[PDB]
Amino acid sequence: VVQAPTQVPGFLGDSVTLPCYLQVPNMEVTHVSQLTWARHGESGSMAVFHQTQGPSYSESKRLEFVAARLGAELRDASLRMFGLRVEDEGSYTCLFVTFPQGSRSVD
Amino acid sequence: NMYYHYLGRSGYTVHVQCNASKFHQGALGVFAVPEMCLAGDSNTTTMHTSYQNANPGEKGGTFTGTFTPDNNQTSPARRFCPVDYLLGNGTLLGNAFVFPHQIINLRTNNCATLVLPYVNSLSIDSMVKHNNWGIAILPLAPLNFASESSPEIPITLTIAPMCCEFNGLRNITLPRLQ
Amino acid sequence: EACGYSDRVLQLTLGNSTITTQEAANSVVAYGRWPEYLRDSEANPVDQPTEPDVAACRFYTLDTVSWTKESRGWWWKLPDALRDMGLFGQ
Amino acid sequence: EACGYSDRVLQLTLGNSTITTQEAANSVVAYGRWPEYLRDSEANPVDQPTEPDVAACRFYTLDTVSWTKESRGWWWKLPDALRDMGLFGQNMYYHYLGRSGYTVHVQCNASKFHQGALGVFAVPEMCLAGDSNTTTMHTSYQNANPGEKGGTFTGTFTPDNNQTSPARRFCPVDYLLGNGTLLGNAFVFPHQIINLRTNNCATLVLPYVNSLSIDSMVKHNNWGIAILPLAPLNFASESSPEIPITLTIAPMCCEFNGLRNITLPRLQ
Amino acid sequence: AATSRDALPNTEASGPTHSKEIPALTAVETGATNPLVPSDTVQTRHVVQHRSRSESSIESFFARGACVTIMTVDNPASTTNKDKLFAVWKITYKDTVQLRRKLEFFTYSRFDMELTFVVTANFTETNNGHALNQVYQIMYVPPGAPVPEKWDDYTWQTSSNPSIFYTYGTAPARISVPYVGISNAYSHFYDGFSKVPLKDQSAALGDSLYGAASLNDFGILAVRVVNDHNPTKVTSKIRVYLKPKHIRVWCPRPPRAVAYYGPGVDYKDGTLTPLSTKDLTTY
Amino acid sequence: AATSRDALPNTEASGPTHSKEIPALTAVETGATNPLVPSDTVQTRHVVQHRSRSESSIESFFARGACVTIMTVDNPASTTNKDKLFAVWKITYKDTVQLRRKLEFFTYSRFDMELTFVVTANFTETNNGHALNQVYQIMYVPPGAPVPEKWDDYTWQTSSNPSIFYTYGTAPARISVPYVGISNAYSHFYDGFSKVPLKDQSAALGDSLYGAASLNDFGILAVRVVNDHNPTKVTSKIRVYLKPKHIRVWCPRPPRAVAYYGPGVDYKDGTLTPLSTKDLTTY
Amino acid sequence: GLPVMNTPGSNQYLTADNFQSPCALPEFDVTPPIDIPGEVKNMMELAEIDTMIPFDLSATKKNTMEMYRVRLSDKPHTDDPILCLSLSPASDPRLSHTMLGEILNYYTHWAGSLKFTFLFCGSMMATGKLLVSYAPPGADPPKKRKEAMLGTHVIWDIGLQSSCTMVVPWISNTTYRQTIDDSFTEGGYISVFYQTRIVVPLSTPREMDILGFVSACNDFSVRLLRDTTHIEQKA
Amino acid sequence: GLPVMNTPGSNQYLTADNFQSPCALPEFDVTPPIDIPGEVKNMMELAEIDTMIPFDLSATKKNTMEMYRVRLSDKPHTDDPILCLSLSPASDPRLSHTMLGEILNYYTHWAGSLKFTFLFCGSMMATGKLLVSYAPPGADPPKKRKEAMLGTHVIWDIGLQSSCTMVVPWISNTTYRQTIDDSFTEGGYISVFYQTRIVVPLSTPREMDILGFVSACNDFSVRLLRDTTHIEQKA
Amino acid sequence: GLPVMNTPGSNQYLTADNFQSPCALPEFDVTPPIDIPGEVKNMMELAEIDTMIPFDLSA
Amino acid sequence: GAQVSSQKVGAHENSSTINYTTINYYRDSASNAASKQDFSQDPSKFTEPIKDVLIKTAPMLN
Amino acid sequence: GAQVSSQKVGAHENSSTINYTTINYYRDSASNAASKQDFSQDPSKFTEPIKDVLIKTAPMLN
Amino acid sequence: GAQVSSQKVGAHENSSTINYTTINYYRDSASNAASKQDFSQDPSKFTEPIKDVLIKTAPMLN
Ligand SMILES: CCCCCCCCCCCCC/C=C/[C@@H](O)[C@@H](N)CO
Ligand SMILES: CCCCCCCCCCCCC/C=C/[C@@H](O)[C@@H](N)CO
Repeated sequence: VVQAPTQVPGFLGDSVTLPCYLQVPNMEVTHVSQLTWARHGESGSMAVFHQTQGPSYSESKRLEFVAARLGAELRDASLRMFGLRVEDEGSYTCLFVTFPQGSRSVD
Repeated sequence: NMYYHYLGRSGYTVHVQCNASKFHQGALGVFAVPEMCLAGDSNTTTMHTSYQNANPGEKGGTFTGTFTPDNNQTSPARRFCPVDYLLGNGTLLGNAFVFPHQIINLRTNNCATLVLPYVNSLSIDSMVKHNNWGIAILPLAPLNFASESSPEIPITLTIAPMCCEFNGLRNITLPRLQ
Repeated sequence: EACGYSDRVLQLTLGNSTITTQEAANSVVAYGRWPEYLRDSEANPVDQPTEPDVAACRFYTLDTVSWTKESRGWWWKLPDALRDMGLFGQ
Repeated sequence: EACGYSDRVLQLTLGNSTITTQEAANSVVAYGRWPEYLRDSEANPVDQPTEPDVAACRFYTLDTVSWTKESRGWWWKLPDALRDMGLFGQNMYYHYLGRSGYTVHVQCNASKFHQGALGVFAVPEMCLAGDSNTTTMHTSYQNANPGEKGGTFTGTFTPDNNQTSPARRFCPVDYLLGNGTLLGNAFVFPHQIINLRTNNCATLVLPYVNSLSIDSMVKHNNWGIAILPLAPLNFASESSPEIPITLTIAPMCCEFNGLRNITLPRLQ
Repeated sequence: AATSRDALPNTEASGPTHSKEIPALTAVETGATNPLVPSDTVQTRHVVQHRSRSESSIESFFARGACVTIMTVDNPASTTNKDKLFAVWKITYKDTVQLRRKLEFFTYSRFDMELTFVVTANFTETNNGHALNQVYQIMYVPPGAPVPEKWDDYTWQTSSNPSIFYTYGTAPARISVPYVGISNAYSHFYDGFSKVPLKDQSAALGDSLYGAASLNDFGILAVRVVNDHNPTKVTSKIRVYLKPKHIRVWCPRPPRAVAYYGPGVDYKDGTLTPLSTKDLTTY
Repeated sequence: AATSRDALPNTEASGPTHSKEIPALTAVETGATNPLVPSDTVQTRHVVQHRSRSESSIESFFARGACVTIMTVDNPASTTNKDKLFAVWKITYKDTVQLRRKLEFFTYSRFDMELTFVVTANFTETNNGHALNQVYQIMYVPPGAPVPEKWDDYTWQTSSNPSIFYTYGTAPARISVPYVGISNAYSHFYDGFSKVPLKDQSAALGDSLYGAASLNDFGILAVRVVNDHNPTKVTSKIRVYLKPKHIRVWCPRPPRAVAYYGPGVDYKDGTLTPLSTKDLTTY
Repeated sequence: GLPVMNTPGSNQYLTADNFQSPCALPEFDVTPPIDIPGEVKNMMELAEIDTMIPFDLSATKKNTMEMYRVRLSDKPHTDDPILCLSLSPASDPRLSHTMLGEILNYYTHWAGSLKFTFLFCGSMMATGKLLVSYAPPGADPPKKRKEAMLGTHVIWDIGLQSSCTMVVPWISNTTYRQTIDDSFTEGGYISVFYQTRIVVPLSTPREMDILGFVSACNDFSVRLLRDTTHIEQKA
Repeated sequence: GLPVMNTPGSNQYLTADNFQSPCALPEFDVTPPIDIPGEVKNMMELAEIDTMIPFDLSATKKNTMEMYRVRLSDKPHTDDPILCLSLSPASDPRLSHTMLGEILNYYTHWAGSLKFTFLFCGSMMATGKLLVSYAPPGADPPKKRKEAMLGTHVIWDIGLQSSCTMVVPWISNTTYRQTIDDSFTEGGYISVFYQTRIVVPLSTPREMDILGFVSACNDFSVRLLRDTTHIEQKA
Repeated sequence: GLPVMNTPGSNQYLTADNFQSPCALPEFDVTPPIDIPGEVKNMMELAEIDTMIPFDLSA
Repeated sequence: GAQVSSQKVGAHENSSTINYTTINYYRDSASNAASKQDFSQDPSKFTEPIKDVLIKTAPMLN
Repeated sequence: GAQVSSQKVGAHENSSTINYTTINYYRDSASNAASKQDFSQDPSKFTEPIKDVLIKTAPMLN
Repeated sequence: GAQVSSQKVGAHENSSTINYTTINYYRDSASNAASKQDFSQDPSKFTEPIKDVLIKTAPMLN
């Protein structure tokens, strides 16, 4: 299930992180578990954190990805945007993919 | 030419050299395997073997008589654990013969010559990202000489690219090989 | 050409590279001789030659220099100038 | 022609009017279709049609507008823009039905030292977005049809907030083609670009386009003429330059049906 | 003669060039797009092309059943004070966004319409009573005909109007409809009005909606549950799938870039910024 | 010309031999297998062969519907705090072992795919309330298309994507799919990576999974129960049967000898000893 | 009655199916077609038409008439990029929303040669030579003329002919590429540079804008029809 | 509507059935085939290829590179067996996992002639004569050269020609045998012995290994397709 | 039995449909038609006949 | 009244043109399925709507 | 016994006369569907039932 | 468009070749059933991949 807490200020200067937590119940555990981030955002159709095996930077040069990747975990991944100008909002999304039902998440 | 181009395709003439003496024993099983995907060293994760370790370059790699799992979860070796009797890939060695091959039986011959064609799901591909053929050399019958308890003989491997061609020319590719 | 064609406007294409020019004073072919491969009648070294073709026979752009009231002139040597240029130098 | 002839130099002649141009980027014929009269096989209204010919099928020059660093763009609608033009407007109002093609000639000259690019577009059924966020499709007939003076585009969408007495008019935002779609793509539509360094103007020959063989010219506008600055006007060093954009248009192979008493619209 | 599924043009072997011919150079100002091909600006090899545009053809592009509306009807207990709920839907492709955006890539259109009806029912109350298999009546009421006021009034007789009597649990209902437009082609867009405001006549009288033609384009779909009131209440939903067949389209347009806001081209504040942040010199 | 179902070669009458010809003697070192037949090493009688290899042909060997996955969906009571459970499955033949092992006898493959869907439902709570016949919606979401986030969000409109509307209790759903690979043939094995680790560029960036090509090969299967929330909760299961038709295979390989461990060739400790104890000189 | 036996798929509703069905309006007098101008037979036809690229999608320029304008200047020669762009027609923010990118997002796979045409909107008195480059994947994305010059490119000379077209040839390992960001089906890099330098006389603007357009070559095609993400109905 | 009457089997799903069905992706531009090397048309083709036999499946040698090596020696002549093996291609632990045995386990019935080829991996200076035997069922399984010599056999003489092939002829009561251990469809016994004795000079290894390979003759076939036990998914 | 597969629209009742159906009264001796005057073939024929207009619809 | 046509064959089995049979049950064209036997046309009317035909090798503007 | 006829084709696809096949299963005409292949007639018997044929260009009453 | 073929007949009744009729309903090859009319090939490319063709009666190595 999806339980993202990210409603974050968010401090400018900068810099701070843009987290994404998806706590996993619990007896029907999730794969494949690639993680996608879509901005909001003139999205046609990329400024993306995607992570298949090796973390792939869809071109927004000012990014930092910190998840225990190339292996697996799965995803309570944290992103970071520096920097350092007010490349603001708008908004951001955090969508996952799953073998069971979960090719889906929440903005 | 392989590094300067995005795409590239090539065949090969593989000549494995290994001479000895009428008094030596042993049999080298020389095999040419298409898409030779090998098994990793980890039991907690999968398909995790790093680009650097999956590609030894000229010096190649080696097989192990035993599967010993990488236990360092914190800083993983991220490399292959190819077990001999399982062809390093989950299948029984005794059957590797369904694949293009030759046997170097000391009493019968000095070497093995395999002429390999460009094999693949595509007409042409990324030579740097993808390896078309795998050259596996295992001792079907163990080296043995006169009475010496610890004999030794060299195995020299000479290979030649064939009817090879390249596309998508640009600046040279500088890989992170370490 | 009443159709449009002209001495000043040219388009040169070699391998994966193309050069365009709207203000040229025609083009010159040294001693009236267009570049060519070594003929059998004139050949010396007996071994099968290496002909890179499109991999080397293309357009390399060297470091751009600056022309000023003070400049006395510039010089280059071939092949020296292209010695470090992709597959041709190799 | 080794004889002299060229793409940049043209001469257009309709009825008693002639247009000349020494700096043109050729001319465009919408969808490759040259204006034509209504064929018998495709005809609807059974009555003998009224074909003004030279009296209406000639060149009318609308009010000249001014292009500046600040300009976001201009828009017009056909036939609306020609509604008050001599014998063409008279015949349009006297008849229930009417159909017509057009030769649109947009004039805009400057100097070898000026910069800028005018994106001139001919849009079929150019439906524009309204100024209201509480209601929809509410733009009044009077405001939707500016006549000869046409309308203009805005760099920003500012909603009509006076719920009590609504402006009831359009809020066409430039980058969205005034209609919910990205300007960068307006080029899929019959057009020409007036690039100051290359040409004085834009010539578009428009055919009668529509879901019907013939329709109500007073109730419905077949074509929309949109002119936006792809690249902003700029001169030498002057901080606030200016150049005129004159728009001359000529009805073509135009014909009318259902004759009766003259239609006196409530245009204000 | 060229078929939608014919192999695209083969790439021809092209060598070096030192000529007065300038394909690469042009002038977009003229309104035209440079018909160039790889062999015009670079040295190409000979390639036998097998690829086709079969799937991208007008029919192929729309050859798919799309959901245009969800109708809600019901069958309560005789006793309930509230009326037996029967559905009345004004036929159109604008109530939903997906199919509408596709059709809107073009100004005018023409096509035979295939309507497929998926019906699903369910129990509303933490009850336990049951209900016998339901039979739905989907009646087509064209502009001018007596529109139903009661789940069981005289209009449901359908003496002239076309009605589909669907049986729950059976293969989803389906019917075909010809090109029924009063015009030579459907108008995805109407840059005008249904009325002409006459000076000499009172303002309010000559008034009408912008971009809106026939107040009643194609009439409505009136759906009900034929079965009599059942002790235990059962709510049903009718999903209407619309597919354009034998289709033709004219005058192309740029796709809808921002959130739809009503039946017209109108956009709404706060939705006008589609594109996202991305630097000029960043891959 | 030789048909898969043609009778194998007849055994020819063979007498005694005292010659310089040595069929029985050879040299496996060359890489070849001795083409010998009974009549080469022993005295044989004449036998008219009727037997055929019909059933062992590539098509015949795979001409059988195999279970590749079990999808779980549901339809709870409106009141429940937990979300209506709709299924999302990433299409593949590796979630199960049987069919995967068969396909893996070969490196590359090519074939039209036949998907058959067996749907079974049941009651979860010691309740007594009932539920009207359920209608399932199996939507195919190709890589790039908006993946559903709610059993009832805008994506289920399927304007462009292919959807199958299955009715419970009716003959198991079935559809055919062409050879959809972006390559000239499906790759049962990819000895490489989707990315090239560039020195000049940060380690983590150039990283990728071993043996893994397109992060998203063939998109996913999104299944849901179209019917609205029902007072009494009903859980359903969708079993997907995959059958490879009009199939072709290249470059043979030795069958998987030890327990599968993930989507790759990886083996796991404690499973590497397949063969059992049996003495050299014991029948 | 003729003996029949029902097979799997029976009574099912395949949104993509193609069968006959009873007509609700029998004998209906259908209104004939009129030769309406601008008729289209294939979505690819629209992809072959030049559409303006929103290159400068920066924080302040994006979603405004400005994103379309790539600004240049009479400044001194520099081997640094005027603009860097990834060959991801359907996924890359600068291409994804162009007529071509938009049609591509209704499909899962794309193939063939694209062509990028650049229009010089500066003054007639302004001269210059630019270098338009295309570098097939697998190596360090070009950040300097030196590297860019080594791959597929065109040296554009500014004059009477306002615009210059650079053809990005169909160079790929797979028969088709994915309409989404994917390491395996990656297209490479499109970059632009100053061959020499934009030169202008006195009394003339030292700064001008260049517009850029993208369209598909006749060898271009798409497949596997699908629902796009460029539009939605949250609610 | 045409009068029809539904028959038994209607609406049922036969995993092995063979019918037509609606295509989910109509008009889809399919990627053509390329002449890829190594194409197979029939599983039996793989069974005809020589595959190494795991003969020494003893407690310590099994599941290791050693199980493949049958060790011999310069020791004195003995009528005792070098190695005893049952003709149960699909069930016998030493044959069940070879390419042939593996394919056989996907089928219920097997028929035709098999051929066993033995490779002498000892030194060139080493001579010897071995007796390879095949004894059709019904009698006391051979435990001594004497008995083995009485049935189908081949006296292999070691020399230049490294290997020796013994063909096990299709000799059975039933038209087909079962891919499992079954008294009724039993194949008989395959045994190997010392005809004379492995002889070697001084300064030479008195012990060497002989490898063994099994493959199917052109008269060989299988039937009644079935699920194998050689792989599973407990969970 | 001949392999068949049911398609959408199956078992539905389209009030406007046009199919065959079993006859409840087989072999029934039908009474022939007599040349009756005033036969109509098309509703439009009636529309072509002059009909008086109720012009003065006043209170 | 049976209409026999050719299937553009994709992935061929290890098993000459293949055909498919079609028959129209209804009197109304609208009732009929989609042939998919459609035609392509040259983009000209949109990519090159200019009065004076253009030659790519020569100067667009002359 | 198959009866093949022509469909008066309305909206044609981007895809020559199109036909539809009909076959009668029952022995009784009543069981049969409606052909819709019907004929028109001239309103005369109702619009001009007068003994002396009338010429529109001339005086009705003379 | 009907495709008539021969059934390789197994157990014959106490009841000349027997045939079976096949007809393709769909436009897409993928929709079609499996013909099972497949071809065999000689194992050579795998059992004898050697450059110099080998004769079984003669010495493999010479
Ligand atoms: C028993 C079911 C009968 C179904 C009756 C359906 C007949 C009505 C179909 C109308 C088709 C409308 C399609 C869309 C047209 C719009 O685009 C118009 N605004 C454009 O002209
Ligand atoms: C409404 C149902 C629509 C069903 C849509 C199915 C389309 C997707 C089919 C993909 C086929 C994948 C088959 C296996 C391929 C793998 O072996 C690859 N890793 C090898 O290339």
